[PDB]
Amino acid sequence: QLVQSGAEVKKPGATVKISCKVSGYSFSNYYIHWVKQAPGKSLEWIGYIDPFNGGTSDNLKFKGAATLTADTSTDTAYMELSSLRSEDTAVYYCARSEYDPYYVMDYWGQGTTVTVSSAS
Amino acid sequence: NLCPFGEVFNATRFASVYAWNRKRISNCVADYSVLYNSASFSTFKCYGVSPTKLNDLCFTNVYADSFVIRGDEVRQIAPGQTGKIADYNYKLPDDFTGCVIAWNSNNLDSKVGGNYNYLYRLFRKSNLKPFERDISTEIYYFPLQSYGFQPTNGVGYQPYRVVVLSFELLHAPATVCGP
Amino acid sequence: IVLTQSPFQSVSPKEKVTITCRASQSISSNLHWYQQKPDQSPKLLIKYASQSISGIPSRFSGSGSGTDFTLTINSLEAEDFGIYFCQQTNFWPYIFGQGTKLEIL
Repeated sequence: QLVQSGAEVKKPGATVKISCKVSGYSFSNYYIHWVKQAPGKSLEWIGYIDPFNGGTSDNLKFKGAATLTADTSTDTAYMELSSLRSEDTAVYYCARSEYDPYYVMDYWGQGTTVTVSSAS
Repeated sequence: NLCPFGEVFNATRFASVYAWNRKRISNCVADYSVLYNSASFSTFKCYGVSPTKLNDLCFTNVYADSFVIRGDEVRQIAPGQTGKIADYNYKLPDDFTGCVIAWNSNNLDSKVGGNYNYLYRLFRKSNLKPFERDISTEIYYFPLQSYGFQPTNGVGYQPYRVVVLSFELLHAPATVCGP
Repeated sequence: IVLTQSPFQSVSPKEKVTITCRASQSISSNLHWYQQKPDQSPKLLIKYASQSISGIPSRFSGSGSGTDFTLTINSLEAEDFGIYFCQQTNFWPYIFGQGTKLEIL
């Protein structure tokens, strides 16, 4: 099971970091996908991190500098999204992944919206 | 100018896991944008740098490598692993900055009955150190056994051509990364 | 690797209702399919487009050839339908088609 942070809202221009903690198996030996879920629209893949190395195969489609880091101490992955902006007020999901090319996202985080407005 | 990534990605043949195509490269400008607009691989896992970032970062030398593995076995290629390919045939250095590409090889490296020309090195007197190459068949028998590449086998036992990059700006000069 | 499977669904329930994953030129044997519920983190239903993972009632089967695949929800009721997304594979940006919402009488 995966656990995200709560729902959040921010300003344009700056950045944000979100997290996801894991339970029930060997974290360090299982990928973690990060997937954006649009506002009232379809899906879009944004990347994934291996827990053990910076296996940050990063879809280009949006280059908002969507950096992935992680930590095997607390068993928590961090998604550092930069250039917060209109196209980003969506629900991001960590996701459990196969360790190599059997990729499937079946176990997820709660899903967290990152709203973008003109102010708080 | 450029320098031809084609001859490793867009080539025809493939080198083995112990005899793998090592290729230092430099004095270039490289359109990684081509690597992106290909959209043909299976995995493009990039360590220590993000694909957009390796574009706009200094590169002195490269260490491109071309070979093949059996599908599942691509899991072995990562810092800190064990297995035939993971240790007894190669090892990903732990001071790394380059990054890895891999994809199926069905209608190039497979056929009915399968292919045999690819040979691993199943044993070794020494698990190949980071990036080293024991192109012999030393005893531990000669351990180089082939892999079957069948359309009906497991997909993790389908053949996957791997091409690795390994960057090195130790103190060597400029002339890479393009723009 | 663009996918355009099925805009949405409108059909009497309990029928063998098909959603047609029309894959682009890229014929990738692998795939996946996930069930989404309103404001609910979806879950993958069809693994590899042919194998069943543990915990799925057999109401919806998955199949297909080469590029073009399909998911036939057999005898679906008013208890199960939501959105159903298709999940591409090996081709590097693992794109997800615009999904299959399921509405029924």
